[PDB]
This record gives sequence, C-alpha cells and structure tokens, in this order.
Amino acid sequence: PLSLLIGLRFSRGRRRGGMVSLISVISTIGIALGVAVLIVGLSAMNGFERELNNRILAVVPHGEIEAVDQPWTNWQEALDHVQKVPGIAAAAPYINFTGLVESGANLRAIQVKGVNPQQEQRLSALPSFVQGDAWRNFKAGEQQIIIGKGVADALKVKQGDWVSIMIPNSNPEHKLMQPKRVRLHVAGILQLSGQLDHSFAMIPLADAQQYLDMGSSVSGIALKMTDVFNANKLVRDAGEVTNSYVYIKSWIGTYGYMYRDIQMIRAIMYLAMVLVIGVACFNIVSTLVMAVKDKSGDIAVLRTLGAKDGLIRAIFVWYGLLAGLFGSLCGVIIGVVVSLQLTPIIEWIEKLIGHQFLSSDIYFIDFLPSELHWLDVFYVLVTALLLSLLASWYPARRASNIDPARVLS
Amino acid sequence: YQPVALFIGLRYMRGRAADRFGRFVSWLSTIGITLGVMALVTVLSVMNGFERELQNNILGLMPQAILSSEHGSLNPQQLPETAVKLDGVNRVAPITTGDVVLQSARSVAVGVMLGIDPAQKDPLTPYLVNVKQTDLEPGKYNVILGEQLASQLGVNRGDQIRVMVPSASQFTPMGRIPSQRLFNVIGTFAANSEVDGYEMLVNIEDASRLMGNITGWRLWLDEPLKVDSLSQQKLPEGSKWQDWRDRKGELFQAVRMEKNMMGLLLSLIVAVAAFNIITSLGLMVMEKQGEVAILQTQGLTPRQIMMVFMVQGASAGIIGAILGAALGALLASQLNNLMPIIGVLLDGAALPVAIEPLQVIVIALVAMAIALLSTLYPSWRAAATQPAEALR
Amino acid sequence: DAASDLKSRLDKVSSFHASFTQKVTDGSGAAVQEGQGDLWVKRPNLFNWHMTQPDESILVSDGKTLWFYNPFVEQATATWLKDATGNTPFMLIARNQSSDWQQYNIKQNGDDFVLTPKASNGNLKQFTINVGRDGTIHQFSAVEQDDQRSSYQLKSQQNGAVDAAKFTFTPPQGVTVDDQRK
Amino acid sequence: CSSNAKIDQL
Amino acid sequence: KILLQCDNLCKRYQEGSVQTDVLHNVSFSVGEGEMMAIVGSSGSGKSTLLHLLGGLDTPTSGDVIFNGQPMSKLSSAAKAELRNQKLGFIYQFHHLLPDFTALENVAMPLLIGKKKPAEINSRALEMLKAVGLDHRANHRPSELSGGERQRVAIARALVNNPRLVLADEPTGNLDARNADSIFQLLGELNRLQGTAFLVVTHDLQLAKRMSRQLEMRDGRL
Amino acid sequence: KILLQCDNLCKRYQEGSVQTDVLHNVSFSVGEGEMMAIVGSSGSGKSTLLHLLGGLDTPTSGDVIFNGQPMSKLSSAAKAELRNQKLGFIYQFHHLLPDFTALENVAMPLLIGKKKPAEINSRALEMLKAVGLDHRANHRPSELSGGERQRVAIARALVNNPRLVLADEPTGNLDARNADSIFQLLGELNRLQGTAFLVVTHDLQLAKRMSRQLEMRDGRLTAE
Ligand SMILES: *C[C@@H](COC(=O)CCCCCCCCCCCCCCC)OC(=O)CCCCCCCCCCCCCCC
Ligand SMILES: *C(=O)CCCCCCCCCCCCCCC
Repeated sequence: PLSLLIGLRFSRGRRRGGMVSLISVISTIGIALGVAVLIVGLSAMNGFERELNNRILAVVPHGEIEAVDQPWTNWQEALDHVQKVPGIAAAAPYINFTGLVESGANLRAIQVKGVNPQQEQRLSALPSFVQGDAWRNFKAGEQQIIIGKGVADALKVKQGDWVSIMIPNSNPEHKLMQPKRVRLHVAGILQLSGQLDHSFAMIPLADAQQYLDMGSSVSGIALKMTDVFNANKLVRDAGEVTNSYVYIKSWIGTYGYMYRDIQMIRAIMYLAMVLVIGVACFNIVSTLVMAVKDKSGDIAVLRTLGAKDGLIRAIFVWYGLLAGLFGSLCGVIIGVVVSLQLTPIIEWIEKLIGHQFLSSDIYFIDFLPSELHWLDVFYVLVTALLLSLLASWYPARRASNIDPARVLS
Repeated sequence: YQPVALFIGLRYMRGRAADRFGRFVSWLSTIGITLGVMALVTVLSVMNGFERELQNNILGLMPQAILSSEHGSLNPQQLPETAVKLDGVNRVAPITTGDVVLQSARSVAVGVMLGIDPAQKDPLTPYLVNVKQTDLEPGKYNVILGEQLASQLGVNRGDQIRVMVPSASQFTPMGRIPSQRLFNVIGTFAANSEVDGYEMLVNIEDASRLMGNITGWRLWLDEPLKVDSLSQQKLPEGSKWQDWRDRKGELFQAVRMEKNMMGLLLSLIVAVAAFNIITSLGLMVMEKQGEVAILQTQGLTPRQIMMVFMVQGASAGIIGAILGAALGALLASQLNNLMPIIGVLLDGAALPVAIEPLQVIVIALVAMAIALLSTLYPSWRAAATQPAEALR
Repeated sequence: DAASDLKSRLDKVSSFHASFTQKVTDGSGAAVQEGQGDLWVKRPNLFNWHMTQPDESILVSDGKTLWFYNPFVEQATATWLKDATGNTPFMLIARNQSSDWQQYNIKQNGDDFVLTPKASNGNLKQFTINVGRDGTIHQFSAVEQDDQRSSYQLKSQQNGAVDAAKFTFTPPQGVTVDDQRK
Repeated sequence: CSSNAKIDQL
Repeated sequence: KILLQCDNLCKRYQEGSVQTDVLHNVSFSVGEGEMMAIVGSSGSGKSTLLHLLGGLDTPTSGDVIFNGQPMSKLSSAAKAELRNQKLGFIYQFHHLLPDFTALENVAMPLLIGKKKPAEINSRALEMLKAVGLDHRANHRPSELSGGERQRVAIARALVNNPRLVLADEPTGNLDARNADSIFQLLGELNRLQGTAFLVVTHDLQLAKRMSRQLEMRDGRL
Repeated sequence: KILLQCDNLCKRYQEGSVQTDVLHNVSFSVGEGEMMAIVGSSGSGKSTLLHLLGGLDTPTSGDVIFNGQPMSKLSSAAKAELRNQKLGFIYQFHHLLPDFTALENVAMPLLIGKKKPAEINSRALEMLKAVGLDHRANHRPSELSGGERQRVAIARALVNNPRLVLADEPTGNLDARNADSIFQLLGELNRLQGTAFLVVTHDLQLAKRMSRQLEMRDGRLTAE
C-alpha cells in the first residue's frame, strides 16, 4: 500500500562508512530530548489546573460582601434576594473575625470565620479535606474550633488540648477596654496543602453570636457561582438587589494570579522548546548534504531512467522525515512513563538534595502533579514534523538541479 | 601563507563551496549557539527585573542586618558605632526589633515594632503621608501605623491604640500578663507594598520591651542578597548576626529556585548545539580520508593533527557566544523602549529590565565550555587512526 | 482533723510589714530575672506590694478596683477583681473561706503543707504553704505546668497594725489613665 | 510564581 | 527508417579550464534494424555520444528531432516520458543500485512509469531467462561476480521494447562465453518487431558482428 | 653505501579479522645513484609496502635502521621529524587538498616543518615551475585535468630530497610521453648532490630503463 515516495526509501538509509553509527545515536537523542521534556512539561501544568478546581475553588467562596459597619439588620431578606438570581447556586452568611492563636512563646496571625456547619456543605466542600474524622457535633455549648495544618506544626498542638485565642471587643463607644482570651479546645485539623493552612480557621455560627454580645446579626454574606470565569458581571448584579453601594468584591482580585502565570508558561516554554527542535533539525540538514554526495551516482541512474525533478525532490523530503520519525516517536514513548509516574521520580531527587522542591509555604501546593492529556501529544507530533519538513526541503531542492553530465554516469 | 601550521590547515575549510547554501550548512553550529545564548540573556533579564523590583520594595524597607548581643540588649557605651568595622555596610544607626500585637477600639492585629531615631534619616520618611519624622517625642509614646495596618483596625488620625510585647515581659506573680502600653497615632504612611501591613514606627527611646539601651545597629547593606558570605566573616565579640532569613527566607529562596529552573530550561539549547558539532565533525572525518592521511605522510605529529579539528569545534563557540551576548544585550535593553508590540502585560506600568555585567560573562564561558567537551571525541577518531589502514 | 491548723492561727493576724524576694526558674534550671521589695498583706480584700531595685511595678487596691501602674512605660490601668483568674495561691491566703474547701486534702509532715487537686480546671498543680508559731505565712511558692518553678522567701518579720490611708491610689504627675472596668 | 501584585479593589 | 535526425552536433568538454570541442559535425543517423558499430576511442568523444543522445546535456549547436519534438527545445519534464519507453542505457562502470535486489533492478523503469502492478511482476521474470539470471532472482548486486552484474544492465535498458539502445561496451567485464549469447538475445528482438541498438567498441574485433559500420574519427560517426 | 638496513620482514596483514601471512621475506638495501624498481601484481603486496618502510606503520618483526635509529623501537613523537626531511612520498590517486591552491599544495611540507618564513616564496615557487606549471600558480585543484593534477603531487615531493624517495605509479593517470620528461628532470639531481628514488609500477616499460630491473613475486625479490 506504500507509494514510491515512502516504500522504496528506507533501504537507502542503511549505510555504513565508519563512525556513521555514532551519528545515528546523537541525532536521535538530540531531537528526542526536546520532546521528552515537552510532554512532561505540559502534563505538569495540567496538574496545577486540576488541583486548582478542588483545593482552591471548592474551598473559597466567590461572593464577598462587606457592608456598612451597621451589623446587618436586614440580613434575613438579603439571603433570599441573591438566591433567586440566575448564576448563583447557594448562599450562606459569614462573620469575619481576627484572632491570634497562641500556646506559649509563639504568636501566629489567624483568620477566623463564623459559618453554619449545617449550611456550608451546600455551596462548598470544607470537610472534604480534613484529616480527622471529628467533623461532626459542631454546635453550641461545646465551644470548639477546628484549625488548619500550618498552625498545627508552628503551635506544636494536638487534637484535644485547650488553646487561647483573641476576640475583637465590640463596643459602640470609641474607647479602650480589656482584651478577652477565651479558652477553646482544638476539635481536629484540616489539610489543604497550600497558603490556606496557617491563616485559616472556622467556628460555628452559634458560638460567634455570644462573642460580640449580639443576637441574630452577621457581618457578611457569602455565595457560590456556577460560572467561575464571570467574576465581574455577576457580582455587580447581586450587590444592587440587596442594599446600596457597599464594599463589594470577588475572588478575581485576590486569587486571580493563581489562575494566571500558568498560561504564561504555555507561551514561554512553547517558543523555548521549538528552538530546541530547531537546533535538533540542523542535524537533519547535515545528514542530507552528505546523502547527496556519496549517492551521487545513484541520482545519475534515475536521470537516465526517465525521472522528473519532482520525483528526486520527494525522495530526500521523506528521507529526512524517516530519520525524524524515529527520533520523535522515541521521545513520546519515554514521556508517558515519566508523566504517569512522576510521583516516585520527584520524591527520589529530594531524598538526595535535602531541601524539597516547591515548598507549600509560598507556592501553590507541596507536591508536583501531572495530568497527561492525549490532545497535547498530537500537538507536538505536528510541531515536530513541521520543523523537520522545513529543514529537509532545502537539501531536497539542491539534489534536483545537479548536472548528471559532469558526473560519471 | 601563515607561519602557524595549526591554523593554516583549517582556515580554508570554513568556506569552500561557491553556492550560498553550501556555506550555510557549514555554519549551522554557529546559529545553534547564538540562539541559545540570546535566549539565556533576554529571558533572565526579565526575571532579574522582577527580582530588582522585589528588592527595592521588600529589601528596601524592613532592615535586614541587625547586630544583636548575646543577651539581646546591646549597650551603646560598650559597643559604639566606630567599633563595627565590617565590610559591606555603609551607615550605622540605632534600631530595635521586636514582634508585638495590636489592640485597637475595633479589633486586634499583629505587627513588628520598629524604633527609629527622629534625628537620623530613614527611607520611610519620603513615604510618610503628612507625617513629620521629628514628631516622635520621648515621653509622649507616639506611633506611626501603616496604611493597611490601620485600615483593618479602623484607626483614623486621632485614635488611641494599645500595644503589647508578648516576648519580653515582666513575670509578675499576680497573674502572668504581658507588658502593655497605650499608644497614640499621629498619622499613617503609604508605600504601595506589603511593608505597611505590619510595620509601625515608634521612638527609639522606649522601655516597652525591656530596660536603657538598644538591641542592635541598623546596617545598610550594599548587596542584601549575598548575606551568607557576610554572616560567616570576622565577627566581633559580644555580638550576633541576624539577617533577613528569619522572616522572608522562604520568599527570596523561591525566586532563586525559579531562576535556576528557567536557567536549566533554556540551557537545553546549548546542549543540542553542542550535539550539532559532534554530528558536523563526525561526517567530515569520513569524507576527508585522503586529506588527514596525507598530512601524516608530510612529517606531522598526531598531537598537532588533533588541534586542526579542535579549533573548528571551538571557533563556533567563540564567535557564537560573543554574537549571542551582543544581540542578547540589545533585545533586553530595547524591549519596551522601541515598541510595545513585543507582548503587553496585564498592567503595562513600567516593566523593568536588568542587565547584570557579571551575568553576561558567566553565561558566555559556559557556552564556550560545553562546545569544547563535545569536540575531543570526534578529534580522537581523526588523530588515533592508522595511515596504513586508511582508504589507500 | 488537721484542717483547722491554718484556720486558727491565721485569724488573729491583720497585717505585717516585711520584705520579700522573687526568684523564678525555667525548665533548664537557671535564673532569668530577680525581684526584691516589700509587701503589705491585709486580710479581707486589700493587698499591696512594691518592687524597688530590680523591677518597677506599682499596684494597690481600693476595695473594688485593681490598679496597675508601671513606671517603666508610664502607664496606669484599672480592672476588676473577678474578671481575671482566681486560682492563684496569693488569693487563698487572704480569703480563708468556703472556696478553700472543695477537695483540698492537706497533709502534715512538719512545716511543709504541699497539696494538689484531683479534678481541677486551672493550670496549677501544686503549691507549698509555710506557717509559723504566731500565725504568719512564710512561703507561698507555686509551680506552673510549663516547667516554671518559683520561690518567695520572706524576711524582717514584724507584728503590728496599719491604717488604710496609704492604700489609696495616687498617680504621679504626668501619667496616662486607662479604663478597663466593664 | 515570582510576579507578586497586591492591587486590591473595593 | 531514420529514428533520430542529427545535424551538426558540435559539443565541447571542459578539460582544465579549456572549452575544447570534442565533436565536429556529428550529422550521422542510425538505421531501423541496422546495428551501428561506432568504433570510438576513450578520450576522443566516445562517452560524449552516450550522454548527448539521451539528453543529459545541451549541445548548443543544433536540434535533434526524434518524432517531431527536438530534445534541446523541449523542457526537462517533457524528456522524462520517453527515456523509459523508447530509450535504453547500458554502461560499463556498474551504474546500478546496490541497496536493491536483482528482481527489482530489472523492473526499475517499471516503477517510475507507474504501470500496472500485475504486469511488473510478470515482466521481471521473463527478462531473467533472456539474460540468464534464473538462480539470482532475489540477490544483492554487491555479492555478484563481474559477469553476473553486467547481465542486469541488459534487462534494465530494454523494458518497454525501445527502438534504439545506447550501449557503452557491454562486453569486456566478463568472459567469452557470455559474449555472443548477450548479443544473440539482443539480436532476437530485431527480427520480432524491428528494433535496433547502438554499441560503442574500442577494437575492431566486435565491429564485424554488427551490420552497419560507421567509424568515429572526431565526431563524424 | 648502505642506507636501509632491512632485515627479514614478517608483516601479517589482518585481512578479515584473521592473521594470515601475505608479506613475508622482504629484505633489500638501496643506495644513492642506483634506483631499484620493485614491481608486482595488483594485490601481491607492492601497494602496502609504501607505508611499511616509509615510517607510517611498523610490522613489529622487521626493524629498519635508516638514520641510526630503530623504527620499531621508537615513539610517535620521535617519528614525525624524519618523514619531512629525508623522505618523499608520491601517490597516484590524486592525494591533494581541494581547499588550497596550486602554490599552497606544494608548500605544505614547508609549512609543517616550520622553516624560515622568507624562504617558501622562492624554493616552493621554483619547484612547481620546473615541472611545467608556470601560469597555473593560484589555481584550484578541482578545475584541473587528470594530467595536471598528477604534476602537483610530483613537485610536492622534491622539496628536500637528500635520499630515500618513495614513489607509487607516476604514470597511469597521464600518458607516458610527458612522464619520461619528468623522470629526466628528477634524475638530474643524482649527479649534483647524490640521491635516489624508489618507483613502484606494474608494466615492464617503466622498470628496466632507469638503473636496473627488479621484481617482487610473492616474497621472491629475485629471479624474474
Ligand atoms: C511562572 C514563572 C514566571 O517567571 C518570570 O519571572 C517571568 C518571566 C517572563 C519572561 C518574558 C520573556 C519575554 C521576552 C522573551 C524573548 C525570547 C527571545 C527568544 C529568541 C528570539 O516562574 C518561572 O520562571 C518558573 C518556570 C518553570 C518552568 C518549568 C521548568 C522545568 C525545567 C525542566 C528541566 C529539565 C531538564 C532535563 C535535562 C535532561
Ligand atoms: C506562582 O504562580 C505561584 C504558583 C506556583 C505554581 C506555578 C508553577 C511553576 C513552578 C512549577 C514548575 C515545575 C514544572 C515541571 C515541568 C517539567
């Protein structure tokens, strides 16, 4: 089924003239090095987008409504207003607090929020990333608080001991009073593997009403949107249906850089790796200049047997493509075993270098994920063959305008 | 015509074909080198521009090098400013450092207390929003809160706050309470950074933490990045070194880790360009079998015939790294000066570049080194061969 | 039967003028600071002690409030008596009431009167009591569960009465006043 | 990454 | 009976930066069935007629019309359709392909002509019986002898029954046993359809076997 | 009169990864004035003998002592100073360099030996001009003919010929008419300072005319 341009060309590559076997190894791994680091590079960026949908978007609410300092006398009617808006799935109130978790000779800034435990699971998955099973019996009377993982190693605390935090003293008169250090016990620890581990804490809503000495009053209304990309138009529609112009914001001004700077890598290393194959395509140019010189007598047989100039041009185009297909396909088969098994690879280098890469104190996550997609594998195979076609077209043009009369035919 | 026999055997081997394509395939090892050095200078200059932007904002303020004593408190009468003759510093000023908490009329917060002198100059002085540096009077216990610090606390101009030192405290037997003190604001400062979220400027003459002396000297470093070499130097007795690694140690380590990751990402172009010389010189020996074997018949040692192919693999690395550093220093300098169609950022507000003179030299000598190790193996096959076992 | 030893001789004493010391020790077994001065211990509600040479801490009691003046930072505050802790051993030597009767299994082996609770909520585990033959307290040292030990030796024993004129709060000229009484 | 921006909007 | 019309084919040859004319007024044609015995010496213009009759170079002196079209006036694409149908080339310096087998070396013009695939497999076997390569069907030319490699070039030229065959000394690289039998099977097609062939010899011993006799003095064949 | 102290040669050429005896019993002594013409068949060993006694390779069985030094018991650094002073090599398969010119090809032994810089413009110029290459001074070897390219390899040899000149088929590529005109010009140096040349050919018309007739028939150096 193969034509004359393909099926009668692999016998010409079987040439032995000394150290030519070393040229077939360097030119193979020279073009397979750029493909093997491009498959594991784009699959690693797909892993950072996979971990962003569940460990960032599913734990942080999109709606963020800071109203006037009058503590929400119309919060009951405001919960049903944003619920009937198309685009918003659910809604739940929250009270912003600021405390300092301390156990002795250590101070850590924490952000305490008061959410209802029987209402937070409808719009976001907070207990889906908790190590301990003690996520229930979260009601009034017990006075418990669950903290993250970043404050667990810094405070050197466990699940069960009593800690001392700070609460804001509520007073309508502008003066200074004594601080209150309420003694609460830790009822579990959660793990998000990121920045929300040392500055995140949640308390039940029934326990936050007695701290400010109020009744039924909240200090913020949170919600959840279905379309996470439209964080500009949908937020302005919910702010006017409830009250006047207040301090209304969204997650696009805070976590907008986490979704960013991964598509910049999709443009930076793409242009940086086609230059690697572009230098690797120069080995294909060097091996086709020689291929015309040593087989110059074989071209003189075709010029006497009735072959046009288009047939001789198509011989050396597919001759360099067969040498490029053996190197490009050898980089794909060594990229699947690294992308699918990256977790025993990255952890092996960290055991002999001491400091582990991608520390979760300032980065996105701690480990290095990898999500191999079959769409990105097809994008490199067209890219690796288009660079090999432009590099093999110019030696194929020189092999057709040669004079068969000046050579011995 | 040249008297040197080593260079006369390879000068006519550069350009031999009369066609323009025959000389284009001979200089392919040069184009692969100068496109990797240009990709290593222009990209890393953008990362150095983001690093210098984080140096004038995070390491401009929040002073790095303090000289704490063995017991913490340093007496200025025993250790004067004329005794600390360490290298790298340029100005010695009294300063104190201690983590405190905040207690306003609305909520609580945390911050870092910084006691500056009202007579000495400070980089926070031009960033003061209608605040005078001479307003810090001893005995009045004033405070200069930040912009983001007073915003979350609800503190305006003319509010009384309460600070408290949790580390250094007098352990009274009537309940273990820390030492607290009421502070009055005089104004806020704005710096458009993360410094004004926790920094507070108080007077240097205060006994809120302990005692009357200071904790250390404020050392302005000329290069605050290489503090590892400035900490293991000849240190005087009764003093300790405390750099910026206690607070922002993991922040600037991530910037240096991303520089080595992108630096290793762009160094693969030079490795394939070093592989191009092995393929180019690997085929030249197989076709010049009558030229190498006729040189040994004219009374030539095999040590000199190895240098004929050694310079041919080195001439592409010498002129490739010079042209790569020349074109790499013109694209990064004229990136945003000529025309902004090179790719607009999300803000586009004065995107900086940084061309380090010591970074260009260390990059180009590596490109002249990898091309040299990829030349000895094709040169060994052309020098250790046998003239009797040649083609004729 | 030995629970009436501290409830018999400590009833006739009203006040005493004496000098005290302060010596705290951490878990390593070394001193980190020192404290000297005198003290005035009245029976029903008032208590008074001043450090002079090592530390400066001025505090009195007027019957309902609890002043606290610090000459180091030039600040003087005032709070209540029930909003703070009450499990300190300095308060039980003044009250001597039904709050000292919950479990309080007191032993006697001479001059030492160390006791400990079985089910408590506070963070104090034991404290020693040294009494005399005339009805005075010689040592009220206690320990904290952060491996911090303390000791308060007393000297210059004196028996006598004192009026309630010097117990009034008089701040120095040029100090700030705080109101923490809620 | 290394590009930090703390420009908030109310 | 004239196949090609030659008129003043004065060609040149660069010999040490000197354009020296090796042919002078080559206006002699071949005959249909008449075997041309061109006795030309190597170096005086013997190999020049092998490349100028097929159209490998430009003589820039005249025009050779074959069946109404000149070879010099036609383009390079217009001269490729008749080189494998009515033209043949037999050389003496072993101008073959060593990377192929002997079954497809005799069918090499059949692959370029994109003919019927059922006819290529039948033509390659009937030509091996004429040359004598019955046992060496699937064999590489690198391991063959001197006489066996010359028999492949005989079946390579005559593929679609050419009118004239440009043969450059087929005898000389083998023994005397296959000398007359190579010309007997070549002469067998002269009585079937009426073809011819042009042979270039150096001596006069093989010249009397051919019918016609046209000596080559300085191009005047 | 003895120059080459050639003993019994036992060079076993490894032809096909097997040690076979093809070059055996080769021993001859040459001198100035007389030119030995050793002939033979194509493949007997007359083509590989130009590299054995020329100093390119040793057979590890026959040690020739030309200038008082053992050839087999010698290092590589001590053997590169005898092939450019008292040894000449003539080939027949156009062993030249295409990147150079006609004047730079005959000056290549002058540049390797590191002679005086103001000497190669007169010594190498008069050597290529005496053969007949006068107007082709700066000419590339790719545009030359078969007879003109052979004369560049001829004039490359006689730049420093005290003795021990080794040739290999000066004819064959060109006609024997002008080949005899180069032998009389080469033979004129035998009566000025005293030298000799060793020519290897296959025909009988180029061996028995200069000094004497010799023949090597599979080790037998005599009895032609
Ligand atoms: C997220 C990034 C952000 O980095 C930055 O600091 C911003 C960089 C912006 C650069 C803009 C450049 C614009 C001009 C380009 C000019 C090009 C000219 C080309 C020639 C014409 O943080 C990082 O940098 C981290 C990126 C990490 C990427 C992944 C690296 C993986 C390395 C794997 C190496 C494997 C080696 C295997 C060897 C066998
Ligand atoms: C800035 O965006 C902080 C978030 C960090 C995640 C961005 C990913 C860049 C660092 C990871 C690069 C390693 C990938 C390995 C590919 C072979």
